[PDB]
Amino acid sequence: TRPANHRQLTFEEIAKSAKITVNEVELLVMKALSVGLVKGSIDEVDKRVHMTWVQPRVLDLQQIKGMKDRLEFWCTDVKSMEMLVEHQAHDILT
Amino acid sequence: DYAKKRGWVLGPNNYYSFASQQQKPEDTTIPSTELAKQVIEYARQLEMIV
Amino acid sequence: AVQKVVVHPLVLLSVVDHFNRIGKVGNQKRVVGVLLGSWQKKVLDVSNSFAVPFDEDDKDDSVWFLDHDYLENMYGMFKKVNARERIVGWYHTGPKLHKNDIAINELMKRYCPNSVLVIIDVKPKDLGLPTEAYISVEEVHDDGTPTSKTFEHVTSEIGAEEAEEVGVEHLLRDIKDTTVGTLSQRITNQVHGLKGLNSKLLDIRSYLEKVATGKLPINHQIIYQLQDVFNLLPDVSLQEFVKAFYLKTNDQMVVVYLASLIRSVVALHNLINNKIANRDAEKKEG
Repeated sequence: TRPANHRQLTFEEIAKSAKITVNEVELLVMKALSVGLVKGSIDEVDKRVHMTWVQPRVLDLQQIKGMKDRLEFWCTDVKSMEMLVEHQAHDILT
Repeated sequence: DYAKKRGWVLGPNNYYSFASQQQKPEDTTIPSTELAKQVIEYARQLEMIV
Repeated sequence: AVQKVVVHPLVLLSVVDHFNRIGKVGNQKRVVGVLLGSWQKKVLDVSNSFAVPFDEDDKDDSVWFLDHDYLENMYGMFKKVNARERIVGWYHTGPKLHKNDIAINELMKRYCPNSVLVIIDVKPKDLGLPTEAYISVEEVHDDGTPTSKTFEHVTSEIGAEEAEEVGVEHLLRDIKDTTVGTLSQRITNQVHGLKGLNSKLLDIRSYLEKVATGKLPINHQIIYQLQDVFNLLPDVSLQEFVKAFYLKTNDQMVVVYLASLIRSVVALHNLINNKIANRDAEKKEG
């Protein structure tokens, strides 16, 4: 659920969501990592977990359309840069 | 009156923070289009027949 | 398991010739044939090929005919002419995989157990290599349950011997532009890479549009791979990444600046020499 740019959960949040005390959060996250559900690290000093990859899941058509929109943005950026390079270097590449 | 005229926050009595931080600009976006243009200009000057 | 397939230019040009001649004959869309070659410890080498009679019904994907007797006879003759080449796979010029391909591959596996399919697009409306290599593999699912025989991609590249390279370079007096410098390093990549990436993303977008509207059903594996891709997309606003990028750019520009200074000094030297020569020549002529 968390967006890719933050994707940095905290011990209290995990405890509240999973109905377990803050102490067991580390063991829960380590079990997840060991099994292979999520990938990341644990920073006890700052009391945070940096999740970098969660297992793929089945998505509905609304989420597929969201992925399509994101692809549209990505393709627009690619085309913009291609046009920039072509226009600026037309002199050397004709 | 002059404190009101100037943009001073008027905190505690005779205590007006000046916000010398100036927003402390830390955001950096790696200006990429302009750098690409500069390097392409370098290549153009290197390759073109003077 | 194949790690790479090397397709020599003679194979490609022979495929083109086969396609052209069958087309001149008429009433056909795809061409099929055999790929003679050799093995180099998981790095294939396709060196030669020969045509094979083949026909198919444009409606039924189960009425197709391949003359394996002719295949065997021509293979015997090719072996009599060059022993070091043995059957390695089959090729077809169809732009994309057909539904009869697994059946044809099963037929050819009785001549080459590790048969490799090579699709050669003789009319490439794209920007990329003309060869795509596939190997038949059994796929075990978790919900798709029945294990089907699917085609798995294998890296394909074009290589050549010395004679083939000489001949291709001689024939390449159509449009020759080497310019190995920054010009080619800007055209062969950058532009070509971005165009190809845009093509692939457009294909993904078309499939996603079809799925969302409802023309095609959902493929959980494709959706999972797309999730992985969008996860891999990096973030370029991190302070650490920005700082590292600036550091490396500064180093590269240091080297570039030193090179430009060397260039300028050399240019000045040339100007001084030229002026000396011209002044001396004028003095002597006077």
